[PDB]
Formats: sequence, C-alpha cells, structure tokens
Amino acid sequence: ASVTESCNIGYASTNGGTTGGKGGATTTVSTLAQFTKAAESSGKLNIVVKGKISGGAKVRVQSDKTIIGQKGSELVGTGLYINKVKNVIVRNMKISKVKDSNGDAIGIQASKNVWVDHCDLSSDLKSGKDYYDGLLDITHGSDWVTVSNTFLHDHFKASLIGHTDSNAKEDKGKLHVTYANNYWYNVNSRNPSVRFGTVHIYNNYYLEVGSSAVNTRMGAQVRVESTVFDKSTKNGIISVDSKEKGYATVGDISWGSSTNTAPKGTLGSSNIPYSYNLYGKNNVKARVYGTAGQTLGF
Ligand SMILES: *[C@H]1O[C@H](CO)[C@@H](O)[C@H](O)[C@@H]1O
Ligand SMILES: *[C@H]1O[C@H](CO)[C@@H](O)[C@H](O)[C@@H]1O
Ligand SMILES: *[C@H]1O[C@H](CO)[C@@H](O)[C@H](O)[C@@H]1O
Ligand SMILES: *[C@H]1O[C@H](CO)[C@@H](O)[C@H](O)[C@@H]1O
Ligand SMILES: *[C@H]1O[C@H](CO)[C@@H](O)[C@H](O)[C@@H]1O
Ligand SMILES: *[C@H]1O[C@H](CO)[C@@H](O)[C@H](O)[C@@H]1O
Ligand SMILES: [Ca+2]
Repeated sequence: ASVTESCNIGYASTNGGTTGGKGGATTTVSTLAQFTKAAESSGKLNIVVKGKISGGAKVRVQSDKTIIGQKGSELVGTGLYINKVKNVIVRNMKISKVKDSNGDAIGIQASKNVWVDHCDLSSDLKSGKDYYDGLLDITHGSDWVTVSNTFLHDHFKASLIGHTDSNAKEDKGKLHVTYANNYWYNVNSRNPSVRFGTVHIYNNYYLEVGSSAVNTRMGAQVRVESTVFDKSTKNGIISVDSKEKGYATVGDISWGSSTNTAPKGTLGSSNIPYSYNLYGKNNVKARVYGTAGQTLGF
C-alpha cells in the first residue's frame, strides 16, 4: 500500500473523489500531542501514526488529511471527529475504547468525501451499553462516504447513519455510504442503522451479531448483496424504531440464522454510480476474514 492511494471504492470515489492529504507533506507522529497538532492543522497533510497512542481525547480532524497507521500502531481512548470538513482518508488505523464523552471512534458529521479503509474499531461489552458510543457514525447531512476493508468488533452500537427521525431537511437525499468488504464481529446493534440515506453493503461478513444487524429507517434505501450472516440474530435486515419505514433490496445472501423483514426497496445493481467487485457469498469469509482490519504493509 501507499500513503497517497486515493479512494477507488464506493461513494467516496464519486462527486470529486477522496484524496486526503495527497499533494501535502508527510509527518510521522508517535504522541497524542503530535497527532492532534497534525490532524487539527490547516492544509493538505499526510499523517503516519507510529506506536500506541493512549489518552482520552476527541480530535477535530480538518479537511484534506490522510491519517494512516503503521503496522502495530493504535489509538486507545482517542476518537476522530470529522465535522464540517471534506476530503479525509483514515486508513490502516486501529482505534479502541473511546469513552462516550470523547465521542465516536470515528464520527463523521456534516462532512463529505471521507474514506475509512482497513481500520480496526472496537470497545468491549463489559462496561455497560452506554459507556462507549459509536464506532463509525455518519450524520447531519454528510455525503459520499466509503467504509471498506474494516473490522468492527466487540461493541454494542456500531454504526449509525442519520442521528434522529426529525432531521429530514438536512438528511433527505444525502448520506450515501458504501460498506465494502467489511467484517463485523460480536456487535449488538446498528450494523449499520440507517435513516434517510442510500447505503450499499457488499462482501460483508457478519458474525455473532446480538440484537440486530441492518436497520433501514425513515425512507432509507439499502442494498445488501454478496454478504454472509453467520451465527447471528434473526434480525438480519429489519425496519424498526422509527416513525417511517425504510427499505432494503437483497441479492446473493447466505442467511444463516438471520432473516430479512424489511420492506422491499428499489436500489438495484443498475442504480449504483460506481463499479464494484462482488466476491460471491460462498467466497466472502475466505476473502474478508484475515484481510479486513489493520492488515496493510507500507
Ligand atoms: C501517491 O502520490 C504521491 C504524490 O502525491 C506519489 O509520490 C506516490 O508515488 C503515489 O503515486
Ligand atoms: C510525504 O511522504 C510520503 C511518503 O511517505 C508521500 O507519499 C507523500 O506524498 C508525501 O510526500
Ligand atoms: C510531522 O509534522 C508533525 C506536525 O504536523 C509533527 O508533529 C511531527 O513531529 C513531524 O514533525
Ligand atoms: C514518518 O516516519 C515514519 C517512520 O518512523 C515513516 O514510515 C513515515 O513515512 C514518515 O516518514
Ligand atoms: C514517537 O515517535 C516520534 C517519531 O519517531 C517521535 O517524534 C516522538 O518523540 C516519539 O518518540
Ligand atoms: C492537539 O490536541 C492535543 C490534546 O492532548 C494537544 O495536546 C495538542 O497540543 C494539540 O492541541
Ligand atoms: Ca455517535
């Protein structure tokens, strides 16, 4: 892999694309102080994270940044908050145990063109349901986001797209998100939960989902295909807990113990504005398990 690879997967590759800090300088950071100074700075910048950075913090990531983890690097307790910015790459990053007061592990709010690739995001299930918040939340009119090759695990409320039923003016017609080649393990709910948006899930492997996997809500259109639900709740794809229903379209699913009870939608193969490579449901576990997460070599 290369620091300057641009997004070539999903919705973040559209509407101008996502190049992060390409064109800027490169810095390597190994302390929280170095990291927040680099990430909160103005201008194009490539930030390589080295070693284990621990500390309770919420980092206000600015536009035109690439944040890349070295093998063996991680953030413990430090969340990335991507708010009213654009063109951000978060890649090969391991983030864990961000306390609720410090926000989400990755929180994307009112931002556009964001690529999360080969990340490893988790907390635990032993500290209470609200001790931690989200792993990867996308809200407040954000758009053109791709979550690819990422491992989301050991956590209650994983990924929220659209924060409340009352937010139509801001969220309707926005919140286009791709989930490509991801591995979800031992997560309880919001895998993802979607209000309003348009979400494409393909080549995902779900294992030991506790309460619900995909929840489609308030007119959302989700497409789930070439995807495996393994040893997971009956609530595989549902539409619940909102004032208006959402919709789902499916293809080439291995259901396991899970089912789809969401109303049929309209998001077909021909309605996706990018090219994508389906593995086939019987090959997803082999191609994703051990690849998703912080597995890149720079
Ligand atoms: C990514 O782009 C940088 C320049 O922005 C190159 O130096 C590198 O080889 C890669 O193509
Ligand atoms: C900083 O250096 C990196 C290589 O680590 C480049 O990829 C980048 O374009 C910048 O020149
Ligand atoms: C790269 O530059 C960053 C600041 O943007 C420093 O924190 C780091 O030590 C390296 O000089
Ligand atoms: C910061 O330094 C690290 C190694 O410590 C490099 O991998 C990185 O490309 C940047 O030069
Ligand atoms: C982590 O590593 C960086 C880059 O090597 C240093 O600048 C810092 O002092 C810490 O050792
Ligand atoms: C980024 O935020 C960190 C938080 O610890 C500071 O230490 C640093 O000076 C920068 O403002
Ligand atoms: Ca959240």
